[PDB]
Amino acid sequence: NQSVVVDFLLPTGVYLNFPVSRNANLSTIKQLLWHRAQYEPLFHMLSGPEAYVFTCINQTAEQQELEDEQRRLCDVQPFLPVLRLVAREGDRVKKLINSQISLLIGKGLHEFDSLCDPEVNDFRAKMCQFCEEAAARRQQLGWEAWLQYSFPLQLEPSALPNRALLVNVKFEGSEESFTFQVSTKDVPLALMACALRKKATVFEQPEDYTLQVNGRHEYLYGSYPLCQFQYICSCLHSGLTPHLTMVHSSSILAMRDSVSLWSLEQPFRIELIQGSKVNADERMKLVVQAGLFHGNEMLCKTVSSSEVSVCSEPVWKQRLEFDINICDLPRMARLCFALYAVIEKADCPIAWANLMLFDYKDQLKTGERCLYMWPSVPDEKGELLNPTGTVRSNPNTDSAAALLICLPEVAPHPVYYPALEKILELGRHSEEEQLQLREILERYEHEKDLVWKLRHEVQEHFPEALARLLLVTKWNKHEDVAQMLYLLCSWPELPVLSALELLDFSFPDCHVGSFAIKSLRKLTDDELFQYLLQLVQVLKYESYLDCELTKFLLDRALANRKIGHFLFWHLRSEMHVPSVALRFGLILEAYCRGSTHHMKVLMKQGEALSKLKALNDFVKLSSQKTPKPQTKELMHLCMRQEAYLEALSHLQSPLDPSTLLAEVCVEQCTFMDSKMKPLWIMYSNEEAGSGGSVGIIFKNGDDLRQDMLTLQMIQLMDVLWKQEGLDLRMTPYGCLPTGDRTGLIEVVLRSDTIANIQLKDALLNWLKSKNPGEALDRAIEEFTLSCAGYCVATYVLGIGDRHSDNIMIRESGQLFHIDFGHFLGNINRERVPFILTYDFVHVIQQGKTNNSEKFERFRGYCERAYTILRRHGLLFLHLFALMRAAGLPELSCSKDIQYLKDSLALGKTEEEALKHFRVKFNEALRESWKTK
Amino acid sequence: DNIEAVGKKLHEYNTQFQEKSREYDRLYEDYTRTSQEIQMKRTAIEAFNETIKIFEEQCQTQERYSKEYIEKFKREGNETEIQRIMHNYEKLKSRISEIVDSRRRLEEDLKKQAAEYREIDKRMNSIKPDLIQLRKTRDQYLMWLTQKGVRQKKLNEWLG
Ligand SMILES: C[C@@H](c1oc(=O)c2ccccc2c1C1=CCN(C)CC1)n1nc(-c2cc(O)cc(F)c2)c2c(N)ncnc21
Ligand SMILES: [Cl-]
Repeated sequence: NQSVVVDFLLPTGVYLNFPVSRNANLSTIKQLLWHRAQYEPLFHMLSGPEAYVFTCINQTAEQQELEDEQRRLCDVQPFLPVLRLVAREGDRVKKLINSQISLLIGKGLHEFDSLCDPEVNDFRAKMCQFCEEAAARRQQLGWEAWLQYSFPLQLEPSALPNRALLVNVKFEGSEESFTFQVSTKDVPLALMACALRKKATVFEQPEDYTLQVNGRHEYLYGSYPLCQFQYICSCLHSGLTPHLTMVHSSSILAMRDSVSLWSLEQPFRIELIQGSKVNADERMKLVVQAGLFHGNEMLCKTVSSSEVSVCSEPVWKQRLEFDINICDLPRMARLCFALYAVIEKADCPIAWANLMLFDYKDQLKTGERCLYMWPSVPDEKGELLNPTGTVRSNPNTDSAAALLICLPEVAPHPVYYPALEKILELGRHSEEEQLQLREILERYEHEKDLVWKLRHEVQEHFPEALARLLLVTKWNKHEDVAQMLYLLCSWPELPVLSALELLDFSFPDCHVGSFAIKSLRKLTDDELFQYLLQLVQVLKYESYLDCELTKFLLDRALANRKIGHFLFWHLRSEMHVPSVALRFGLILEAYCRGSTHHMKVLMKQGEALSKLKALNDFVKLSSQKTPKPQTKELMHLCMRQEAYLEALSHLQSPLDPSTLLAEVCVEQCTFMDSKMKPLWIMYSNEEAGSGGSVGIIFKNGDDLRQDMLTLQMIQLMDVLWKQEGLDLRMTPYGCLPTGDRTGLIEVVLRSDTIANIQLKDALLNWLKSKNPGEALDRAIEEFTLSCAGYCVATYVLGIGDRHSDNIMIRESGQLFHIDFGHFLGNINRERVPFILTYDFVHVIQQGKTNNSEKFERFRGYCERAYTILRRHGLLFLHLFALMRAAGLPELSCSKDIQYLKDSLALGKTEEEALKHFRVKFNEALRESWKTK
Repeated sequence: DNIEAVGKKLHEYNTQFQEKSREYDRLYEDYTRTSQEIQMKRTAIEAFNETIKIFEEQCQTQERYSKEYIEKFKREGNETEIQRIMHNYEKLKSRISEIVDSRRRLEEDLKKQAAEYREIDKRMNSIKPDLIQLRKTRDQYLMWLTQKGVRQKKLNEWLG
């Protein structure tokens, strides 16, 4: 139905109930309300319409004062159609932001209050102050700094030939433009000057200008040459004339506007009182295994309770003493429970739960604690406990199972884990063996003790072996913990590569993570971006809410808008996961508060995303009943509705916020009538140029994280190759998870799949029909370079699942791989061989039988490509290690990482590795003929 | 005992493990789906509470605001003004009852779905021991045939 009856609560106590249109804006509803109110009592005591604001209860259960009255009631989306008039006055800016945050981050901000938690409340106090302040300091800086913040430089890696080519520059609010020639090695200041000279023909300074690539939020500035910019690099390669606009600084300003722990030598213990809401088999009996942990390793032996009979509310009431003293517990000591169901005496993991012993203020937890457990999932490892599992409580306190335990009072005063000054106190005072150390470090219980004895030598001569020396340390003895922490203070700064290793769950200590972040501060924004996905997943390993890694990510998010955008979506797309909903919720709130400009961008994207979900659901409801042409017509009729059209129109692309999705081309929109039924949405932009058309695929039903991870890794290789002067013409198109099994994929235009193009020498003739005459030599070189790149990439990453309909080719000649579903050999797995395909090998050789000259160049590209990845092999191992946090089925253990060790052959030397690669190559060249 | 009879058992036990793995993974989808629906129901109830609460502030206002204003025309001039106000008030109170009835219905479904959540988990925890014991059995037979020296090709054809 079109209309809807809305309840209206007037400030006099009077009540009105009349129908309004779902499409009416709130400004129109006030007018109608006032018109109706005049015929109800107490009207003469109301002030004017403009004196009041509507209030509603939004979908997240909070009062929201509806300041923007150009919004439709269907866009406001109140819980029940109920609006209350209230006084405008107050702190309207704080109230507006808090509501917008709740709606954007998914969770209502009241739910953080509802918890009654010091750690949450302290986190929200400290970070929101930090982010608000950083945003305030950002405003007081100049337009240049703001331009660097908002539109950071997009450069080509290495951040040679000096040919000349034309370039179009103009000024804002002017149809006419001045075309002129410049060189590739010119700085951007020199380009502006010629435009300002061309301006001064009949008739300012260059330093009060920047160049905007028109149709985009992408600006050319700084002390880099014109060639190093991605636009001019993409223009000079393609041949298109680079269009630019001269923006004034004022126009950029327009956009901008005493008890000791070690004295207590008593053994550790807990009272195990009760279970709760336990759903097990009544014939069986319940047992609770408990174990202390510091990372993956145990601090002492794992104790157990007695066998009580299975019921909803089992009652144990037992002391469970452990083989460790209260003084010996390290800062990150982690008590870990698992409730098991066992058969009648003379195993079913029911649930599990973990608890940090010390709290966030460093105090040892005392008294009763109710751990709402997480349900155990059967896995291949078959472990007893889940020490790597999350430390937060299960949010489903309504129906989830619980274990009631009580950590007893260790002393009358509250005892804390000692401060750094007293840690360094204990740590301060305390040719032959060097040969064995070299051999062990530069390559077990014997070896670990040698690493411990010569730890000063490890610090002195083997600084990069810090991770090894950490894992050999005995964290269940406080003397040993002090000594290792003492060395850590004076430990020399490690490179980014070594720091990444230290962010893994194996190193839970706060000082280690702090050291790790201390070494990641040298990251430039470009390189941070390559690891952002990995860093966000590591947040799931953190014990406490406030951590050095969280501060780091927010700092970089607030200093670079592009980084914050992707930080936001990475976090936002996991808010459906109870494990991280709270943690991620709190980081997103802090971000928003220091990023009110980008909130308006993110708000627009969210409502674009919300309409597409609805639009895809309608297409799913329609495609089962009706055929495609009618459903395609019915998709457009929905899209052309004001609510839809305005929401989908005029937004920054989530996949790239510099791309401007302006006018949706409804005629060119469509969907694929198989599988999850992904929407194909096309946009236009007359200000842009030849690449004025852009596309997005909205898919809802698959989890896009593994497709993003794989795409991200191919992008990394492409950067790593480019840095050594090798461009293999890859297409690492964008892929962004935005929600629960929901995301956007960047459309690569002017491309079909090999399967569709093949419907004798079909690919060679297709490339002829897209590159006739002298263009064909480009297309084959684009094919050969790219084919080599994706041959190596898919080999190294262990990518199965390849076939004619998930490899695509571009009209330029470039071959590229899409829709990555499986990797690292993978559910059982086998080694994927290196795979040459006859049809590709046919195109590479220009359609001949034997073309040894060309084929050797292709052989060389593969060898060189593969050799370069080997030089950065540890980067891939470390990055993949941290992705185990993501809980991907195919990336969840040490053997999944071992696949990359073997495929890159890190255990072999550089000569020996390339000899094996040749054998795999040739065998692939032979196997391409055989089998039919 | 013999390699054919053990390999034949490896095939039967793997099929049974694959079927049981599907049944658990199907039930686990329902545990998550139900888990999300209950949390949505829980927020909707808080939304009802917050709405009801706003209506009860309206009554407070209605009484406080009537009291003072009503005395000026309480038997002084027009008692028609009084009847419009109190009829309008009964219209407010009457709306609250519906919203309460709608809150009441969502409480009833949340109770019924809390029971459902609980029966999924109970059925999940009954399957786990058989799923695990079929995982170990499958693996022991694989280990036995590998020791006996059975080639990887022959193991593949048994595994599915
Ligand atoms: C297979 C093709 C495609 O995918 C659809 O889903 C679709 C939907 C409605 C209409 C056409 C389509 C098509 C086309 C079919 C035939 N056309 C001549 C070309 C386009 N495709 N698929 C991905 C793609 C890549 C991913 O990593 C993940 C993902 F989920 C999709 C993709 C891309 N990134 N860029 C370009 N084309 C792309
Ligand atoms: Cl409802």
